[PDB]
Amino acid sequence: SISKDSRIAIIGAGPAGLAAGMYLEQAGFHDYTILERTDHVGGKCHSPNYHGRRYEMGAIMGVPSYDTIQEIMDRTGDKVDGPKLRREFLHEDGEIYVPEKDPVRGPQVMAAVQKLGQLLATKYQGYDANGHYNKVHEDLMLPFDEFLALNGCEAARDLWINPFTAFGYGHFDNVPAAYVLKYLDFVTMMSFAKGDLWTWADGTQAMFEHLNATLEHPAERNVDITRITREDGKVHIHTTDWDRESDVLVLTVPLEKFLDYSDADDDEREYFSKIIHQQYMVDACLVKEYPTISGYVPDNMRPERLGHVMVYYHRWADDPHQIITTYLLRNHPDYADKTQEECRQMVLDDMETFGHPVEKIIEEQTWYYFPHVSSEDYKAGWYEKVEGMQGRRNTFYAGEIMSFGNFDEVCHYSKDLVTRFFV
Ligand SMILES: Cc1cc2nc3c(=O)[nH]c(=O)nc-3n(C[C@H](O)[C@H](O)[C@H](O)COP(=O)(O)OP(=O)(O)OC[C@H]3O[C@@H](n4cnc5c(N)ncnc54)[C@H](O)[C@@H]3O)c2cc1C
Ligand code: NA
Ligand code: NA
Repeated sequence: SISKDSRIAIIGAGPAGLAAGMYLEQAGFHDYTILERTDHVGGKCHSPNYHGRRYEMGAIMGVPSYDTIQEIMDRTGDKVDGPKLRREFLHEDGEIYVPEKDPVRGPQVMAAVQKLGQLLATKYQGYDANGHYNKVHEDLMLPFDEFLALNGCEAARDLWINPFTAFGYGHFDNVPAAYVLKYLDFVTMMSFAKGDLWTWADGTQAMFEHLNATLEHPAERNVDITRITREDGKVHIHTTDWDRESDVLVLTVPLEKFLDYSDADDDEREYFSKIIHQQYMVDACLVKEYPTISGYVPDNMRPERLGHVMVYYHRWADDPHQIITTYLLRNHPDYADKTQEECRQMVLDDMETFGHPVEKIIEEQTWYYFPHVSSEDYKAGWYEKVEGMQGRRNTFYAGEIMSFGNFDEVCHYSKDLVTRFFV
């Protein structure tokens, strides 16, 4: 419903921004500009170099159901060519164990997982749609454990938790079911269970670097946007080097932060102020005693264990002097934030306990991760409001908050945005 001569400003050159550009271009919208704050593209798909190979400070993997990412690879020529993923399970004291062989718990999990699968296919059909503009069943608005409890499927959490909480998405005691099941829909959960997982030799960042290259208008980098105002039916953007006018604004950046440099209206302030995010910290480590496999720590995914390492990534199996990244969470609604100080010490103390002591941390990042809203705010209609606001003063809303904090979900949402409002 937008004219092709519309000047479109895309904020953010992560997967969501780059995809917005790709799919606008492909629909015949050629006057777009992507504005990126940093000197690089890919956002949280971030793959730096060390000793001739790239490691992952962010996203690592996908599943075969990453249809939109497949479309992106078709465009760039990239292939799923990374090292195969495999894992073991550790207790908080470093003891290796196999949860699948628990005689009492094992059959409980498998019963719940099967019952849930059947409920998802029928009672909750539609749960798995990208975005939240299609209003989900009320049960899905509850925290994941409450959702499970209502259906007698509590034991399902043992399977679902490992690719969720450890991957920094937070805890089932509070994170609403709708987020969990849009990412870990039954097919995706199964793909994780089987280990049918994509990785990239040159990192997840590589294909978005290449996507950028294939664009008619690659991202403008190092753009320090100080002001956006939206009067007279136009979008005026002010940076450090220039101020310029566009017709349409497309946001793939943190929307609560956008409040601080925009003429945000009453609804934007009110609703974007409700956004909560995860403080997810990655440390890239040189280790003595190199693992021979990646490790998960369900024990350390309990809220009572916030700040502890929940998982570590074994990437290059052939070189014991390569990077092993560790993952912990710094926040939870029921607790005060953990300091970077105390969490870094837990990285040292946890890895030594696991038998993989750290010689060096060469890089650390706490990421702005998984923007979402509370079960109450979800129930109160958050996305009915925000999706209802779409196109208001030529501003459109996208990125992680409108879908989910994964790179297929955001790209798929960007694709559909063009379908929903532009064509
Ligand atoms: C440790 C880790 C593990 C992950 N694991 C997976 C996984 O297994 N599978 C998966 O699918 N995803 C995974 N992800 C999530 C995935 O990387 C993100 O969901 C994805 O990058 C989202 O893309 P986005 O563009 O929507 O936001 P982002 O990736 O955060 O990119 C946003 C962009 O906007 C820019 N920006 C922000 N503010 C401004 C400003 N005001 N002005 C201009 N530009 C701005 C940023 O610099 C950035 O480039 C992981 C991420 C991390 C950190
Ligand atoms: Na299992
Ligand atoms: Na999905």
